[PDB]
Parts: sequence; C-alpha cells; structure tokens
Amino acid sequence: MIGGLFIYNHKGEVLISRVYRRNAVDAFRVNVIHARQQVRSPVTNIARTSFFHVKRSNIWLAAVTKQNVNAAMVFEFLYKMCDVMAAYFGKISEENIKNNFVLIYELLDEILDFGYPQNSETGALKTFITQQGIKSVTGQIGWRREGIKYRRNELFLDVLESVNLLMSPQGQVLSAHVSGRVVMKSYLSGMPECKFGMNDKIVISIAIDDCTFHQCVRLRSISFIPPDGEFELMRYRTTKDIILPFRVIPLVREVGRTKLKVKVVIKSNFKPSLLAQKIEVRIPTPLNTSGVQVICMKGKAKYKASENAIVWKIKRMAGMKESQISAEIELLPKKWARPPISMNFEVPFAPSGLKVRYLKVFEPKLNYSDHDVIKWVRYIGRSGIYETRC
Amino acid sequence: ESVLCVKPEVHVYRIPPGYRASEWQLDQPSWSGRLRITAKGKVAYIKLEDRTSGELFAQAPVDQFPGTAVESVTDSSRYFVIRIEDRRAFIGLGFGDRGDAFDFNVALQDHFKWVKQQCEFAKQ
Amino acid sequence: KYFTTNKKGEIFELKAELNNEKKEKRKEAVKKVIAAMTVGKDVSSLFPDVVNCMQTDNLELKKLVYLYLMNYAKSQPDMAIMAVNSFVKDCEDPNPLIRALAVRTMGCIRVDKITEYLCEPLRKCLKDEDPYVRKTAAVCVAKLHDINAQMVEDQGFLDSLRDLIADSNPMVVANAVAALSEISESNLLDLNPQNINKLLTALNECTEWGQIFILDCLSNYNPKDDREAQSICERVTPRLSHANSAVVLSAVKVLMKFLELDYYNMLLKKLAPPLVTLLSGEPEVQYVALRNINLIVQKRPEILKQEIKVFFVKYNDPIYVKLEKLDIMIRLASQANIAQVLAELKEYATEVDVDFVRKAVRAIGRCAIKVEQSAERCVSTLLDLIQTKVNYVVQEAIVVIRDIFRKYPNKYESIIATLCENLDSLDEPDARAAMIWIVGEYAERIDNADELLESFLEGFHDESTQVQLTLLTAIVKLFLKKPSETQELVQQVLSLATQDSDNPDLRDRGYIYWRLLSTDPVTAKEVVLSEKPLISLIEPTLLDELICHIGSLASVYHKPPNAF
Amino acid sequence: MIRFILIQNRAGKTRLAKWYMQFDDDEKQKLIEEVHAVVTVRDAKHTNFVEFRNFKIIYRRYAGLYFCICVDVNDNNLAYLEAIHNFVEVLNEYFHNVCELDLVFNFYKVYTVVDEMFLAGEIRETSQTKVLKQLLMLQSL
Amino acid sequence: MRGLAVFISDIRNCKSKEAEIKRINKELANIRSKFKGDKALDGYSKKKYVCKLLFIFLLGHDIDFGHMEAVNLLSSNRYTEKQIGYLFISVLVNSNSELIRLINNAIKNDLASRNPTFMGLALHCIANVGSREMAEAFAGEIPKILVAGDTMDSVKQSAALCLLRLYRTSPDLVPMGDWTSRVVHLLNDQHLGVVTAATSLITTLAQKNPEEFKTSVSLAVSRLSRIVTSLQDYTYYFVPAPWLSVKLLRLLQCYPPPEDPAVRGRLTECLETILNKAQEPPKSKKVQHSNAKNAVLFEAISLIIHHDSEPNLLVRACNQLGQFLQHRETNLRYLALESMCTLASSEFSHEAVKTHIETVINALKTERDVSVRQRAVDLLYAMCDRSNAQQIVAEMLSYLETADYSIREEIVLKVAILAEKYAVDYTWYVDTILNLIRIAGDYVSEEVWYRVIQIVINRDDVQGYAAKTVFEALQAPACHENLVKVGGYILGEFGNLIASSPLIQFNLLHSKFHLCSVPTRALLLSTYIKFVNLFPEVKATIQDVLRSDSQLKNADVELQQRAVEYLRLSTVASTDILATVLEEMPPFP
Repeated sequence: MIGGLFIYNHKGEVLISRVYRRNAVDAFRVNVIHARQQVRSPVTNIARTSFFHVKRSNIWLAAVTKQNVNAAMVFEFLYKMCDVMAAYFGKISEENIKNNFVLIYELLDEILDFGYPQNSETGALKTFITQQGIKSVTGQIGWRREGIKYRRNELFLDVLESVNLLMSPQGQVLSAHVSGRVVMKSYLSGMPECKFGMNDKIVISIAIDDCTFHQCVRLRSISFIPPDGEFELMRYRTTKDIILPFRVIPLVREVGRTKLKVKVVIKSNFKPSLLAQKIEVRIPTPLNTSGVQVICMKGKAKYKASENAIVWKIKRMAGMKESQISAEIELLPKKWARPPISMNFEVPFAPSGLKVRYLKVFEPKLNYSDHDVIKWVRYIGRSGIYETRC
Repeated sequence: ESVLCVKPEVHVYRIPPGYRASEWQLDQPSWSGRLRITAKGKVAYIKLEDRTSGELFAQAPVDQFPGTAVESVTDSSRYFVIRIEDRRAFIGLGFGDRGDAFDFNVALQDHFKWVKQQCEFAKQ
Repeated sequence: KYFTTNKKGEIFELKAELNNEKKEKRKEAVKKVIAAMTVGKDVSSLFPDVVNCMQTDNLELKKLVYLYLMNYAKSQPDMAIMAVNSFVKDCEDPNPLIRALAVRTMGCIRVDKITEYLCEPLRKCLKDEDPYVRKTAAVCVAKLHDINAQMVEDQGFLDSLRDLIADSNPMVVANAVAALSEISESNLLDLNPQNINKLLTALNECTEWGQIFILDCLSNYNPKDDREAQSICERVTPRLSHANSAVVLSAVKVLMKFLELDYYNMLLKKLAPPLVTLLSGEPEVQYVALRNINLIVQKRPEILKQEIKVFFVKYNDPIYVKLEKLDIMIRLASQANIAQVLAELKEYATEVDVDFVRKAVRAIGRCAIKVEQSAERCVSTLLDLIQTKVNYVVQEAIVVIRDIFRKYPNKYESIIATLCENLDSLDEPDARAAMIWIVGEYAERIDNADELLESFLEGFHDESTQVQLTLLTAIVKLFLKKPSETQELVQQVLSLATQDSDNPDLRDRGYIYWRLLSTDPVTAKEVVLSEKPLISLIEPTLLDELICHIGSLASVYHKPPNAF
Repeated sequence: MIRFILIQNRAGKTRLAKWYMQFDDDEKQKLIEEVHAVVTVRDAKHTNFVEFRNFKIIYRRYAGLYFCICVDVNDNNLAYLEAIHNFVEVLNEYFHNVCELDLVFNFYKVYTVVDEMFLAGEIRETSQTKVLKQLLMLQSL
Repeated sequence: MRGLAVFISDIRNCKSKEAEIKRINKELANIRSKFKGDKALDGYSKKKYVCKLLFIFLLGHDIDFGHMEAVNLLSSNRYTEKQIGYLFISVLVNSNSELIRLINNAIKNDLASRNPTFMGLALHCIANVGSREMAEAFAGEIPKILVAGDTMDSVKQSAALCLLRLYRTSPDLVPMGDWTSRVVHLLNDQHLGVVTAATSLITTLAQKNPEEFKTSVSLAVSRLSRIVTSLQDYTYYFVPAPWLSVKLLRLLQCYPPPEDPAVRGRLTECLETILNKAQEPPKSKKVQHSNAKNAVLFEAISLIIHHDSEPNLLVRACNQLGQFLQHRETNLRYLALESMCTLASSEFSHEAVKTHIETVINALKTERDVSVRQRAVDLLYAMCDRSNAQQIVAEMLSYLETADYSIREEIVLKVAILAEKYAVDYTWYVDTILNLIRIAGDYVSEEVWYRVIQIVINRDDVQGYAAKTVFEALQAPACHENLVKVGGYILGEFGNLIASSPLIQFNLLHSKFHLCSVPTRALLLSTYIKFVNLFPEVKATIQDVLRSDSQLKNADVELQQRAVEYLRLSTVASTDILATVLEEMPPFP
C-alpha cells in the first residue's frame, strides 16, 4: 500500500515526510526530480521500490511504495490529498506548506491510516481536524502589422543554448549553468496566436536561475502573438540538472620536472543517434615547454607554441563513444599551476534539458490551422566556458 | 454526445450594439459561470452553465465557426460575441486568461475540422 | 559541548512555555515544537515535558502531542515507549476521537513491548459503539501484524475482523476488508451465501475507497459455477460509473476476471463506455487508464474495436500519454478506420515534439505492416511528409519506407527517385543506413548506383558501424548485379573494411565478402542476392497473468508481480 | 583567502553571513542556498573539506549550527578548520555558554568578533586571550 | 539597547512568512517616519533605529534609506554608535557619490584620531567595503599608519590586512616604496599577532614582487625557529601558535630555497622539528589538538615538496604520510592522499612512496567515503611504474568486483591505460582486459576490445588461453554485454582450441543470443557460421536457429542480411567453398 507521502519542494528538499514501513527519500530525489535525460513516466520502479508522484504548482508529491498497489487508487488519492489541501490553503505552494506544517500532519493521519486511504471527503474532515490553515484589453498589437500575407506558413523554432561547466578532475560537477535562448523565425500570415508549451525544466560571477520573455509573451503554457520574422522569444539561465554532453578525464602524470605525461579521455554522455560536431579540446602545457609528442589516433592535434596549449581538433564525435590523446611533454627546468582543460563543441540537442512539447497556431479571421504550418525545431547546444580542472 | 472542452470562469457581458470591446460595460458581468462545449454530431453547442449546480443558462448552435454564430471581437483576443438560440439573441462572452480563449477557439476549430473531414470521407 | 547549554536559547524558552499552566500558551508551544521537528532541530530534550501536556481535557492539545508522539513513533521508536502509560488511559476516556487517536498512535510504534499494552485496548475498541473507533481499530490489527507478532492472540483478533465485515456502518467494512486483504499475505472465508452477499451490500454503500478494497478482494474470488458469476457481475456493473479513477478499474478487474462464462456478449457493450470515459480524467490517471486499455485491447480485442476516435492525441497532453495513445491507436487500426488514422498520423508528424514526431512517423510504418490493403495510403502519406522537407521527418520517413520496401517488394520502387533528392539532408546513422540499402538493393534499376555509394565512401570512416556494415553489403550487391563497372569500388571498400578498419565485426564481414567473390561469383549470387523472406504483443502466458492484475501497478509496467 | 564566513542553522536560516568578495544581492542569496544543500547532507564520518563551486568549504557541525568558512583551494584547509573552532570558543567565553539565539539578539556583536579575528579575508588574531582582553575592553567603552 | 529584543521577538514569533512582511514593512514605515520626519533623535535612539534597519536587511528584505542617517553616527563620540555606523555602511554597500565623500570625511576624522578603538574600527570599514573610491584616498595613508611606531600594536594587525584588501582590489594603486622595508621589519615584533598579519601581507605581495621581499626569508625562518623549538598567549591546545607557523610557513613557499646557507641550516632543522613532533606521543587526546599539530605539519610537508631540496626530509615526510593513511579521522586520510599525489611526482621521493603500496590498497578497500577513495585511485595511478604495475592492476581489478557504482567508471579507464602502457608481455595484457570486460565490461570502451582481439588474432599462444577465459566468463548467468561480443568473436575464431564440447559452446552463446542489442545479435550470427566450418557435428543444430523466423524474418536489416547469407553458405551444396570462405583470418597490420 502507500508506503508514505513525500512532499518535495523545487530544490529537492523534503518539506513533509511520512513513512508507513530512508534510502527511499533520496532515491526519488536523484532519479525523478534531478533526472537528466529520462522521459518522465509518472510512476517508475527504481531499485525494487515504486515512486508515484503528482506535481501541483512546483511541488513534488511523492507517494513512495513497495508492493503491488492499485496504481489507479494512488493517483486518485494524490489528487484527493490536494483537494483537501486546496480547501485549507488555496494554492499548493512551497510558501503555504511551510506555514502549515502542523495542519498537514493532521491531514496525513486522518485522510490515510497505515497507507490505506480513508474518508477524505472535505465535509467530513472538519469535525475531525482541529487545526486551521494559514492562507495568504489589448487594443492594438504594437509589434506586428496588418495584412501580412505569406505564400506558405512556417515557424523555424531553433533553441540556442550555451553550456558553461567547471568540473573537478574527480568527476564532481562543481559549476554548471546553461545560458540559452529560444529564437523563432515566424513566417505566419494573418495575426496568429501561438501557444508555446514546454517541459518543466525552466524556472519561471554566480549564475542565477532566471527566465525572461519577449514583450509579446503572456504569463505552464506560454501564449503570445509572434512578431514578424525573427525575434528572441525567451532568454533564460538554469543551473540545475544540466545534461552535460562531454566528460573530460585529465590523467596527468608528472615525472620530476623534465617530463610531463598528459592523457585526456573524452567520454560523450549522449545517445548515439545524435552527433557532435566541431569538437576542439585545448590541453594547456607548462610555460617552459620545449617540445611535445602528441599521439592521438582519432582526430587531429598539434602543439600551438604561441598559445602553450595542445589543441586537439576532432571533427565529429558520435554519442556514447570515447577517445584518447597522449602527450609526453618535455620540459625545460616553482611548480606548474594547472589551468583548466577547456573544450569547444556543438551538439544537436539542448543541454539544459529544454524540450519543446507543442506549438499550436490559431488565426481567427482568414482561417488556417496548425497542420497548414510547416513547423521546424532545431536544438543547437554549444559550449561556452566549458572547463575541466586539470 | 462528446465534450470538446469545459472550463470555469467565463463572463457574459451585454451588448449595446464592429463589436468593439470597450463599448460594453466591462466592469460587472451580467452572468458568470462554467463553459461547456458539447458536440451533437455536426452541430456544436456552447453551454453557459453555473459553476455550482449545473444550471444551464444559455446555449448556442454554431455550425460555422468563421460564421456569425461565434464572432471574435476585433479589439482583443479574449472577448467574444455569441448568437444564443432560445429565438436569436446576442450576448457577449469574455474569458479570463488568453489560454482559456485560445482553447475555446481551438475546440471550436477542431470540431469543424472534423465535420469537414468526414464530409471528405463521405465523398470517398 | 557547545550550542546546547540546556539553560537558554530556543529550548529553555520552550520549556518555560510547555510548563506554563494556562493552556492558551501550551497549544502555541507544542505547535512550535512540531514545526521544529520537520526542519531537523533536536527537540528530544523536550520529550518528557510535552507528554506532561497530555494530562488535560482540551481536544486540540492532545492531538498536538500525538503528532509529536507520531513522528517519534516511527523515527525513534525506543523513545515513544516512554509515553505508553498515558496511551492506555486515553483508550478509555469519552470523546471517542481520542479513543481512535491512541489506538492509531500505538499501532505505529515498532517495539515488541506494546503488545501487552495494545492487545487489550484493541478488544474494547473493536466493540466500541462509535464506528469511527472501529474504523481505525480494524486497521490497527493490520498494524499489529506488521509488528513482529505471529501472535495467536492476533489469530483471536482475526475472529473479530471477519465479524466486522458484517457490520452496519460501511466505513468500517472499508478497512476491515482492506486489513483482511493485506494480512492475507500471511483466510478471507469467502462463504457464498453470507460473505459475498454481505460484501456486495457493503459495496453499494461504502466510501469511494472501500469500493476499491472490496473489488480488490473479489479479484481473489473464484465462483462455484457460471450461474453465480452472472449474479455477481450484475452488482459490480453499477460501479462502472462513479466519480473516481480507481473504482472503475477495480470494477474492470472483477469483470475481466469474471468472464469465465449471451451475457458474455452483453457485458462487452457495458465495459466499453466507462473504459472510454476513463480518459476524461487528469493526466496521471490516463497513464494508468491507457496501460490497462493496452491489456484489454490485447486480451479481448472486440471491446474497444469501434472507439478509436477517443484515443487520438491532443496537443496539450503530456508525453507519457502521447506515446501511449499512439500505441493503442496502432492496435486498433484496421481496414475500416485506416483512413482516420493515417490522416491523423500525418497531423502528428507536422508537430515540434522531436521524440514524438519520431514515433508518429514510425506508427505509419506499424500501420502499413499491420493493415495490408493500406500501404498505398501509408506510402502516399510518407511521400507527402518528405515534401514538407523537415529534416527530422525525412530522416525518419526514409527508415520507414525501407521497412515498406522489405514487407512489400517491387511495388513501391517508383518513389526512390522522390526519396534520393533529399540525399544531402541525411545525417543520422540510421537514416543513412536506410538509404545505402535502398541504393544497394534495386541497384539493377538505379543507373548511377556506382557513384552514389562512392560519395559515401570518401567519409567511410568517422561513421557508425551500422552504416559501415551496410555500405559493405551494398557495394557487394552492386558488384554482383553489375560486375563490369563497379569492380573499382570493390577493391576500395573491401580494402577499407579489412586493411584499414579496426572493428573485427566490420573486418570479418570484409574477408567473408572478399573470399566469396574471388572464389565463385555464380555461387555468390545465390548467397548474397537470394530472395529475402518478408518481415513482420504480450506473450499470452504473461498476458493472462496481467488481467488478474488490471487495476494494480503490475499492469502499469506490464510486468508480473514477482519483479516487485 | 577566506571568501565568506557562514554560520547557518540546519533549517537554513543564516546567523552570520560575512562576505569577503563583491557578490550581488541575489548571488549572495544563491551561494548561501548551495552551502546548506551540501553541508546539511553529509555527516560526521565525511571530511570537513567540501570542494565547493570554485573554492573549498570548511565546515564544522556544532549541535544544530554549521560554521562554514569558504576558502580558496590552495590554502591550508586543516588550519582554517581550527580557525573555525578558535572562533567558536571566542563566542563561547564572550557570550557565557553561547546558545543559538545569542547570534540573533546580538547580531551586531557577532560582527565585531568576526572583524576582530577574520579581517579582510584572513586570520587577524589567533589568541583567545588577546581577543577577550580587547573585546571586553570594547564593551565598557 | 532593549528596543531591539522586543522587535526580533516579534519577528521570530510570527505565525507565517506573510505576517513577518506585514510587521517588517510596518517597522520600516516607523523608521522612515522618524528620520524624514526629523524630530531630533538623541544619539542612542538613532542607534537602535539604524540597528533595526540592519536586522531587516539581514532577513533578506530591501533597505533603500538611512544611509545618510548612519553617516551621522560616524561623527559620534562613543564607540557604541560608531560600531553600528561602521557596520551599516559596510554591509549595505551603496553607490551614492554624495555619501562616499561623506563616509570618507568621517573615516579620516577617525584615522586622524589617536584612539586604537577608533583607528581599529576605521580600518575595518575600509577593508570590508574595499571600493576604489576608498582605495584612491587611503592607499597612501594606511601604510604610514602601519609603519609609524607610535601606533598601538592592535592597529598594525588591522592596517596590514587593510592594505591586503586594498592591494587585492586595486593593485595598481598601492605602490612599493619606502613602505617595503618596514613591513619586512615587522617579523621581529614582540606580538605574534602583528607577525600573523605581516606574513599575511608579505605572502600576497611577494606573489608579484618576489625580489623586493627577499630579506623576509631570513626573518621568517628565524621567527619560525623560536616558535617550533620553543607562548602562553598563543598556544592552541599545547601547539605553539598554529596559524602563525602556518602563515609563516606559507611565506616561504613564495620563494626558492634560501640563498644564505646559514638559513638553510636553520630552515631544515626547523622542518625537522615539525616532522619530529608528529611521531611524538600526543600532549592531548582532543581532536582539536590533532588538527592544529597536523595543520603545521601539512604545510611543513608542503614546504619540502615545494623546495625539492633535501632528500632526507622527502623520505621522512613520505614515511610520515604512511601513518596518516591508517588514521581513524577522515580528514587526515584525505589530506595524506592529496599530499602523496604531489609527493609521488618529484624525483627524490618517487622511490620512497612506492614502499607504501600495501597501505593505500588497504585504504582503498576499507573507506566508506568516496571522496577519500578517489584520491587513493589517483595515488595508485601516480605510484605506478613497471616495477609495480602488475601489483596494482591485479589489485584494482580485484577491488572492482565489489566496487560501488560511483568509482567504477574511473577505475576501468585507468586499468585499461596501465595495462597497455606497462605491458610486460602480451600474455598478461589479454589476461587483465579479459577480466576487465568480465568484471566491469559495461564501462570498457569499444576502443579497448579491439586491442584484445587484435592481440589474440596476431599472436599464437594467447589463442588457447583467451579461448578458455571468455568461455569461463560467459558461463555466469549475468555477464556483461560487451564480453558477449568479445567472447562471441573469440570463441568463433578460436573455438576448436577448447574442444567444453561444441554443443556446449553453441548453447552457451545462443542462451546469450537473446536479451541483447542489435550488433551483439549481429556478431553472434557471424559466430554461428564459423562453428559450421570448424565443428562439423554442430551443423544440424545451428541451422535450426538460422531457419527460424526470429532470424530470417527479423525487423532490422542487418540481422536479416546476415542470417540469410549464413543460412545459404551451409545449405547450398558446397563444402569446399565454406572451408575456403571461412578460413582462419590473416593477422592485423
């Protein structure tokens, strides 16, 4: 039955937990909330334990269980838990729950008793619950003109992203944020009305989770009217659950002060139907370098003496593969501080995890449909300061 | 009989008359409640019903979405003018969010997308 | 140590308020403790002072101590046993909320020492006159069992729970059947004249949750004859229209089991409307509703044969029900309604969801292979999708038309000219593996096939091995059809597959093709260029298991319950 | 150098947050959130040496309070680990068995103690005596 | 000031967050009405109003006023009002050029003062704000405060660190001059507290000016000689001045070994005495003594590694780090492993570190924490040369069978490199890789299988052993997916060296044939025809697979093209063509 209710916030911090017979707490945190590449089924069996969850306004309502529970009943209970909690709070939020930690403890011993859901009718609970809750015209579109009549209706929606990463050489992701934007060449005729939808990867020096819009955007579903042609729709930054496209392994073995053995292994952390292009890896050398023997079997690499960095230009790299480069650097004799091994690439997905789910287009007067509109997407991911500490 | 879309929070404004939005009252609705869009085959009905009991207030056959039975206001993308049958009469709907007036327009588009489409397979 | 001090700070301000005599400040002091537990503060020094607030008569005060005792009933059980001597005082007072509060709290304490303190106040609560107390005394028996108590005394308690099934208030029979179902994993005397007739008279009266546990118990019932199985199904079928996602699938779980039977054709017209209106609910309920339709339309296809229009995909659906309404749309695609599916699958291929368009285009291919009089429509959809010139559609339609050329040989060859105009837009390793086959086979007809494979050969490396094997097979098929003009390619690729390549799976295909063509090209036509056979669901042993588990989570994964 | 000193509760409400870099008002708020996303997780069997964002966190668990001193990578992390505990004992004998609420009701006197020991990103004073001979001279002034 | 405690008790005892902001903005409406209303606030009543503004700012709220009213407090004649004034304007850093002149008018009124509790408070306001507008006016007057001997010694600690902040913000604004030869002279001072801020100053300033402060080496070493070879004011649990003898020992790292041989005679015997106390019994069993004695040590080790001067110490510091690997505290294992990674690289200790190979492996297997564990793997890869390569690689594999899911990615990459770099002969290298694909073959690259097979194809006496090794590895019911490719090839090409019987090998591979990917199922179909050529009696049992409709009628094109052809080779009446077309393949280039 219901092994317990785990009300999680946006960050993955446990607001309210109940257990009815924890590794189940952070197995939901790592593998459902901070899930990187997985398509989100609402119920998932992760290591012999089932994880039901229902999101209501940036709140993860996990109902973690073990046995063979009636899965229709759990999901119908996780709604009935909200419709009680909506009658006491109004909107479910991180701010209303933290004001009402006491009330939710009286609900979760009244609406369920040892996992079994009970008589959760809100007219009946008011005799059994003593705690009370703590509550809290567009005249002319000035960014497109009248009578745009194109011969063919199109949307070229390309999501442009830049990836910034500083990774410790132990594989610990120290700093990771993606500063990306959504650009759409809009060749729609008439005066259309889009409803851009997307998944929940966007929150609506140090990088801050942020998202700004165009002036046409109106605000879970972005609804607008597109200006004529190209316009930067949505600019954002996000620092959580970044799909890192490449892992760089800096295996550096210094031998005294007369040699330097540098081995760098790239591992590609994306699926092999995708394919990354224009890979460049800059492996920095000491300042007193007198001559370098690069032996890499895949791609081209050469010692750039004016830059003091081994630039390893490999043209294309598919997903899930890996490459090596060896460089027995000779030195000419202070210890050498190690600047990071920077990497430059382009990937045909969005490494922030942003995926476009739907984009309808309605025009009221001179009618055409969504299925009349040839709609492109083109996810372009790119490195920025993509460093790995040597 | 299917249900195309059903939404609460619509507002009925009386019509002094075109059909510009600001020429109405716009301050207090003459009715409020839940919107239901039903489909009896080829004839689409809009159903203005109360949000508590289900009392049907007003109802309008459409049969032509670019036709005069549903006419969007030239000013804004959310306020509408509907031809209620009782007897032909003009009351004015007006919706809260744009997504509640986009999903109204799509639901009366996709039903008449289907009615024309079955007229194509009838010829085949 | 530091920062504990036992004399000031947050604790001594609370121990001054917990020992305040007026109960107006007591209630506001315990509320600050409970909010201090969730953040993680050490309030274990407050424990013998909160329990002094139980000596009271105010109802709002005892529920606040019990929440302080509930969180310590499960996290640190050896502390909650310090308060057990005031629990059994509260199993005897009036205002029988408190009767149900003490029995609920003692059930959560996982210490073996409560059993001589709980076994007697359960027996007064199972015969209490206010049936809110029996609603949680019946679930405490299932809480006493999970405590390590084999307990033949609790086998004296199961004598009371079977009496609780024939009670008067059906919120008691909601838990008494729910406890006797879960304690039956260690029973449930399904007497045909008395128990089943009393379970079903409970069923029309219970809560919307007790009508789940009764139907999850009748899924473990076996009829005596087929005359009984009709008179049970005539009382479950009124539970196919209730306002809960859960009750209906549990009433499908009984009906799909009790079709061991005229009425067998009558019941399938009654099982189809609620299984269709099971999809007007919220998005997570549909994902359970669709993956139980996905068993029913495999097990008994004649139920939802005529209702494919409801399973169409809306734009605003989440992706776990866009990929699942797509799958059930394939299994219901037949000769009559392939005109409505292919005109609908063309509509999903002009969307923007990349991993949904990539499956909506493949669903055209699973309609051409499934419905054999409709491949002209499935090809005419795919040759129109490539006219949209969308590079994630053309790179997927070129893989599907490969699977239509294989299923249906030498009928649809004429569109290869329409395909290969978009040769430059091929980038994916699966899409390029499909084009090299389409030039490889039918190279007797494509005149410049000797140049099309050579343009792939300059970048032979830095490709996937799926392409490198296929290009090795295609040039050899080009050799054995034209052994006069493309011989200069066969020295090339077969000294690229063997002399250069390091993959031995590519290398051993090279030398096997190399030793065929240097030995006997007459035999080599019989080996490489032989007429290939045509190409083409839960396995019914596993399927008949899952229909016993329709509503449950075993069906949602399509996995048997021994993998949980 | 020391880049910030951070006394924070287990709940996350900060008590001392002394900054030694130029961070914006929101950048100060996010770094605080990232510290107790790290320090609240790991227990006493782990090291006190978190490799935080670009530079180390040195923390100690004190009975519900975490004293996080955030340090460059090339500094002696075991020396600043006792600079935490040298700082706690100064708050001990100055607040006379310091409790948690003495950092709240006397927040301006904590800023004197941290400017007495940790000035400009660096350990100014090491002595517990010469602080409390100086710091108790300020109190009668 | 008891007006503050009434306020904070009202804020913390709010019922909600919204009840705070209703009370916060009620108090800000009170504070704004007192200041802008301008009824004369009699000193200390303004002090509690600014302090309420400072508490409201520390709760996260916004304060946009009261900066002018705190600059009133800087000209006060009491320390208590200057404390809140010099705290409100250093926490709420503003950009108003109206106010920065009014602040710097007030700081110069306190630096002109001779009071060390006002000069000691003004240098805190400069070194916390640290802006260029304060740096331009004070770059020349803070050094003359720091140098002139009439300054109280509790102000020289603050000015030396205020010049440290003024140098790190605006380095092109404090120039080296006649100020340099007195800061070096501060290392002979009577305090050990002035020396703590002096070696803080000389450490940063010699990063860019190394030669101007070369006279501090003979003063740091003679000052460290009296600390180590001894301070009742500065002992920290019986350790004499830990943070001084850390900062005084990090000043020495900014330099070469000292030019004067009387100082190397003094620096090395003072590095011997720090290294000698680490083996002595502990004067206290407290854990805050076991860090402060080892905090001086891990700079004394980090000094010796930085010099690389004398081999006697690098041997002893390495033998010192041997004890900290078997230590009950998690810090001293994690800091020993970071030190030995920098110690194993230099040429004087590289022989001495290899004697601790048995201790790190026991520290590899025992440790729960993965962050200390990954430092052990980085040490083993740094310790490895040819004289101990087979010792580590065999013990990294025997670790890898029970390893956690975290570190398993890192080891497989390092075992495959250490096997290829340090291959004694090819018979060993096939033996470990075969095991690496057996133990953790999911993380073994497809670049790594190829050198396994190309050594088995090229050489002769690793053909029988690698035929045994993959057959014993495939009999596990849950072997990894990549060995099914490696074993499915090697048993195909070299199956007649272990014939256990042919009917076992086909039934083993065909049991592995399903539940696998496309190229695994592809490569096994190339195996099933190699058995027909080598093993004439298994032929009837293979074609019953190759005629099934799970092979010939398969959906993906490569399995169909491979299963149809490898059906026709053994079915078309031909034995001399099959033995020809599937002859033993030539070796690789």
